[PDB]
Amino acid sequence: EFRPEMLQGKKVIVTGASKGIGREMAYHLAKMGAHVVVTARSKETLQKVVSHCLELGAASAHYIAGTMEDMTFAEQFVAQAGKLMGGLDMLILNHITNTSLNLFHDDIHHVRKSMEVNFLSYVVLTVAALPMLKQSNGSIVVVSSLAGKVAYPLVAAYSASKFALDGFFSSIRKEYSVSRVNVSITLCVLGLIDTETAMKAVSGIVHMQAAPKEECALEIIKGGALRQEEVYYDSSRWTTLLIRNPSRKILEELYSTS
Amino acid sequence: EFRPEMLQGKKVIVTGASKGIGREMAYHLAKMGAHVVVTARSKETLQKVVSHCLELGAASAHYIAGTMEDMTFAEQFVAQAGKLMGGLDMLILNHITNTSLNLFHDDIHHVRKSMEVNFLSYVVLTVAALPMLKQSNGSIVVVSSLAGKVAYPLVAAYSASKFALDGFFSSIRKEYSVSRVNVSITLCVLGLIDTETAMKAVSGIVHMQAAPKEECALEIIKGGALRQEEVYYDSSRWTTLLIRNPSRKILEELYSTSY
Ligand SMILES: NC(=O)c1ccc[n+]([C@@H]2O[C@H](COP(=O)([O-])OP(=O)(O)OC[C@H]3O[C@@H](n4cnc5c(N)ncnc54)[C@H](OP(=O)(O)O)[C@@H]3O)[C@@H](O)[C@H]2O)c1
Ligand SMILES: NC(=O)c1ccc[n+]([C@@H]2O[C@H](COP(=O)([O-])OP(=O)(O)OC[C@H]3O[C@@H](n4cnc5c(N)ncnc54)[C@H](OP(=O)(O)O)[C@@H]3O)[C@@H](O)[C@H]2O)c1
Ligand SMILES: Cc1cc(C)n2ncc(C(=O)N[C@@H]3[C@@H]4C[C@@H]5C[C@H]3C[C@@](O)(C5)C4)c2n1
Ligand SMILES: Cc1cc(C)n2ncc(C(=O)N[C@@H]3[C@@H]4C[C@@H]5C[C@H]3C[C@@](O)(C5)C4)c2n1
Repeated sequence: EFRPEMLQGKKVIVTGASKGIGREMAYHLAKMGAHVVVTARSKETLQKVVSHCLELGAASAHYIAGTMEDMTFAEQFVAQAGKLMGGLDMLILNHITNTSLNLFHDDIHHVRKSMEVNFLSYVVLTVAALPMLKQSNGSIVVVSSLAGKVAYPLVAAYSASKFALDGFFSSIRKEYSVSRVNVSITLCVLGLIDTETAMKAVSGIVHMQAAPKEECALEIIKGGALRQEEVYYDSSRWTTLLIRNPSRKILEELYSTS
Repeated sequence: EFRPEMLQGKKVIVTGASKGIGREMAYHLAKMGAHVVVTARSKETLQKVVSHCLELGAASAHYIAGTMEDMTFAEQFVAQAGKLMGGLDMLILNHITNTSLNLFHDDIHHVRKSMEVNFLSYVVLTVAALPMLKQSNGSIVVVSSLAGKVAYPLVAAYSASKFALDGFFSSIRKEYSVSRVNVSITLCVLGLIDTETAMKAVSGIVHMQAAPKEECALEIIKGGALRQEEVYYDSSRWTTLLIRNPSRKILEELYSTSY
């Protein structure tokens, strides 16, 4: 049902686009047409992405560098991004603070940092984007993980932040339905992706199974365009069938009665 | 399988005990002849609880007042609590920052406050309690909600923090199994409870028939004692069957088997 024609000329923001899925998403959006603004901390890397985007045939490519640790930047960004494009119709939140597979000892600093960058930031951005997105009847795309739906050891603070996204975004989605706010909330559940970051991170655990970033990225955009509630992407059909929870849907609708 | 005899003489912390489920938990534990350390911000209210606890037959009852907004408070708390009891056999994290049913507009302050009090605090406490709990082979009891497992409008920041607890605690539970840390992590998923706070928050908004706090409270403690992963408590059997996530448990175990 998806068409690349849909995205042509649309005002898109991609966070965490200097590398990983973000970069391939910016690259995918840079085809036929689309106005794409990218953000990450890496100044030069972002400029490089910006250039290849235009070479791939993007309607307009712009970067704004900075940390999502600082919340005021996060607001400032959406404003400038919204100024460069005039409007904004799709916000793709996909950045995360650096995480390594490791046993949780006592790094409360890391739990807080994870909370700030992988969660709070997305909320701050959404709030900042909401006026602009309301008038375009746009979409918020939150990039989550299997760990955002299930418990894995060695990713406690990462899981905590990815579970918080579902908690929050799944709930404001319910609010937007009742309050009739015509803005889409697409939550993306991913398994291992063949990104360099993941590849560096994965040792002991295999590693060989990790899915292609190219397909993954396009699948996120597709879901966003099609205004889906969830996007499941994994190297396994089995994990994909197993991730879906009917019981939750039934419970959520069961209270929607009154 | 549970027995009140189990709790007799055990050193227990109950956060958010000046009222609500916390207070009934302190009250049941009191009746069971355990040592109780209670915390909340309300100085006098806590003293009141402390007294009735001893009258109910608690082995010891002590209150340490303070905000879980401030993280240094949270560490200092566990130290003194530990000092008063000598050790710690069960940590019951049950406090929350005040929440009102409301549409999420742009209160980032509230999202952050919710995150700090309902989540970060619990982690800070757990970390602070972990050395004392390790040597007693104790239990951490995290009090979550239906909204900690499912999406409801008017509770976005509340759900965000309760979903973060599952995320975090469910994961360190997996870690403790592999790393062989003999400390239990009990997550309690609750529906509406007949607490005055709830009753008020929900009186004008859609009321859905709340369950008794007395039974709820005891059910949390039971689960903790029995060292259960999850505790389900609702006014409905229907919601109780519907909350359980079999697919998740199968997927989590399906990786466990492999690694
Ligand atoms: N690949 C997988 O195995 C996997 C699995 C599940 C979910 N996902 C999700 O996929 C998304 C993309 O992950 P990835 O594999 O592409 O990882 P990646 O290569 O680590 O990309 C992370 C992005 O976030 C940026 N970033 C990091 N810290 C930041 C900060 N404080 N401020 C601003 N930007 C920051 C990075 O740029 P700078 O370093 O330039 O700041 C980069 O562009 C993430 O949301 C991740 O949770 C991936
Ligand atoms: N009842 C329900 O409908 C329901 C449903 C699902 C889950 N739950 C969970 O059940 C548990 C019990 O909640 P409840 O609603 O029954 O009790 P409640 O009356 O809302 O109790 C809140 C407790 O936390 C304390 N507290 C509030 N703000 C604080 C702060 N910033 N710092 C430190 N302590 C603070 C309060 O004392 P002060 O005001 O004296 O400081 C009080 O002792 C919570 O974890 C709640 O999430 C309840
Ligand atoms: C190991 C593993 C296995 C499976 C099946 N999944 N499914 C999703 C994830 C996931 O979210 N991975 C994250 C973790 C690990 C890597 C890659 C990525 C960013 C990072 O910082 C470093 C934290 C996952 N991890
Ligand atoms: C809307 C709704 C629907 C269902 C089915 N449930 N099931 C559990 C809760 C829940 O935990 N809500 C919280 C909120 C609102 C009240 C009650 C409780 C503590 C409080 O402080 C005050 C914040 C709930 N809410």
